[PDB]
Amino acid sequence: ERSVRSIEQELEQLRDVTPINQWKRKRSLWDIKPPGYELVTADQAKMSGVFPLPGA
Amino acid sequence: ASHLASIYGTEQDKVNCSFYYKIGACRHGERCSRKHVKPNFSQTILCPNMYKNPIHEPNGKKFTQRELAEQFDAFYEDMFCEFSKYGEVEQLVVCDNVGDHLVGNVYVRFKYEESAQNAIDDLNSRWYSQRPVYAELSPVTDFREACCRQHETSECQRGGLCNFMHAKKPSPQLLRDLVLAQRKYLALNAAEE
RNA sequence: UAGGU
Ligand SMILES: [Zn+2]
Ligand SMILES: [Zn+2]
Repeated sequence: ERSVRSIEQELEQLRDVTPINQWKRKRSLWDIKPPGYELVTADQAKMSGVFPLPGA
Repeated sequence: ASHLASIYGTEQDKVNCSFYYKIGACRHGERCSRKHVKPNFSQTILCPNMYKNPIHEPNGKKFTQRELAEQFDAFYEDMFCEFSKYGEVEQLVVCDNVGDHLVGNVYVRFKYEESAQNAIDDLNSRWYSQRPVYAELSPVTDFREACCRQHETSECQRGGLCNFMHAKKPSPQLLRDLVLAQRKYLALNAAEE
């Protein structure tokens, strides 16, 4: 099979590249909630009406 | 005479909304007189109002052209990396418009339709920058048919209120590093078999 | 209900 041939071929040319799952992300704004909303889920916050989309 | 002519998805299709079919967003929203067919299967997802351009806030115009470039690169990196955990990201587009329907819209086209469905199922319960993220499947397929032409060459006279996508492109260095990083991550999740 | 087939 050439599958393991091309996989190790691609890996070797990308030796000095970091995989995307490893990348150190400084100041990642994901999962950051506003103060006081630690116990509020994202679904409950959207239905509350405090976080409307600009269209509405 | 090689094939029948059609008008579906065009601005002559007076029943379906051409703008929602191509751009995935319409200024009229849910009150539109024309049809917005929301796909049940799609490779592309939509996260509206995800990107808040600092230039549209107080102290926005307190930044240099280099600082603004590094800040948007930080956002595009933060977007691409997180969306990659759901599947192979074919393209990531960030809209710099100011219209209510397109402001800060983040479109993500995955390689498989299952990766797009898994993304919206997980994103709709997550937060980003102290705001809950809205995620949905988008009918957008070819971004060339949704981008503004006069904005690519020179500037568009309609400005930020243009109803076509005014995509903000990241640095080519970051985009290249992201595509190579995803290929390695995908290649590493292949040597296990 | 448009500028974009
Ligand atoms: Zn519409
Ligand atoms: Zn434009």
